[PDB]
Amino acid sequence: MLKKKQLTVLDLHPGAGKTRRVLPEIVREAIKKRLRTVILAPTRVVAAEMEEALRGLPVRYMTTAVNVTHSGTEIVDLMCHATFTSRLLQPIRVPNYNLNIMDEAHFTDPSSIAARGYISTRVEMGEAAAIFMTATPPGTRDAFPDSNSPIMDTEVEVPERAWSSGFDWVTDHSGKTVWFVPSVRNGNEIAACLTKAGKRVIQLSRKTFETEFQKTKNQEWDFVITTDISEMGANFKADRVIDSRRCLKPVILDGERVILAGPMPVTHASAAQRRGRIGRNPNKPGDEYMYGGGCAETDEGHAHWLEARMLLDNIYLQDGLIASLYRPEADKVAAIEGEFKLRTEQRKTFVELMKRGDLPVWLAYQVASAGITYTDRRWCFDGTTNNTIMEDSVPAEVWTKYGEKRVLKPRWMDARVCSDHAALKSFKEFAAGKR
Ligand SMILES: Fc1ccccc1CNc1cn[nH]c1
Repeated sequence: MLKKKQLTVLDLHPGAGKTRRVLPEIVREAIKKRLRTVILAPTRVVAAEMEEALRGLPVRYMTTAVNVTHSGTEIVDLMCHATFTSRLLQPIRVPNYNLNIMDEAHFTDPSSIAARGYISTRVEMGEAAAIFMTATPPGTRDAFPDSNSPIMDTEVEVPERAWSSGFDWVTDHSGKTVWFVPSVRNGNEIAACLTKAGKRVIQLSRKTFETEFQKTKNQEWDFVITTDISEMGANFKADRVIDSRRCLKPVILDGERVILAGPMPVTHASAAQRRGRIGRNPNKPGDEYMYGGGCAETDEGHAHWLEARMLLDNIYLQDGLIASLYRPEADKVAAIEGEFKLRTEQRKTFVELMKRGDLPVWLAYQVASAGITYTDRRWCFDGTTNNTIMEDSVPAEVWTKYGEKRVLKPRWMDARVCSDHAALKSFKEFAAGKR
């Protein structure tokens, strides 16, 4: 695996021991060969599990998710996918890693896709080696891969709203269920219906994942209601998955706005990862996977792959050269390499809008490419009437930094800034000049 110009896809089935068995063996061999190595975890939760699995090896944990004193001598760095891409974008020195290991390498967040593009380009140039660890590599067509124990697969109508009758199988279960929903708002409604029926429900999504995931360990629960974030190495002691087989797809319409299309079918890779939360214990056969629709390759035209090009266009590789997307996922976007390359000052603005601003890549790009400075929030108020953001069916309102009450009406409308109450609260604070 460790020879220059090699990219290895470590595609053992879910729970085959890629993280707990194979990764420490790879790391021991890398230190032996004096290979400067990076290990990319999808989430802080996974970074912490890796620290436990690599305990006793010289690894620098570039995450506050791990409280450990470093020797100062480590040639192996461990950080989140997003942290890798973030450091490449910033005027911060990132070493030339000889070996690039990405765990949960199916992750379709823009920063993960960009990290794969950068790494796979370095390998294709003959500059480095890489290992992508995932049961479900890009373009996989198998929603039903092997497992540690036999799984009971059942195609069944799954509720996507509160229900009063007709789904007794859902609540009649006495074990623990992980239930994949397409959105936070859809999970809230299902969670409330289960709570009313006497169930203990934990809800997970991207913004709450680190905090809430700990509850699955510290308290008893009947259901976990989760978005697609639990596809990225989240482990549960569960015996059933309920899978809507539905997701939302961000779509850029007419180059001018982002909508959240769907819900629509998940990819085969997503379905396999959702299913792969169970069947993990060889001593407990007959875990259940109930699934409520088909799969389709909905990553085609999905805004994350265009956002990944925006990130890679703004990352230095070699003189004018720009990293390509990893070949198997490179057709998911119709884009010109370099089309999103910003001049130094607009790139700095782009970075700050993502990092401090917490804006979606697409929206950060529109603002930075328009020549707007990070603190200039006039654009949050001067859009067309149909860009009005609504809150409880009235136009949303904030007090500007000038102390004026104004309707939130952004010049560029990205549905992700108001997809739930927490998102819209964050965007209101942004529009108000509070960060
Ligand atoms: F009530 C005010 C007086 C002066 C400036 C602003 C406000 C409103 N609150 C706010 C919005 N952004 N930052 C602060």
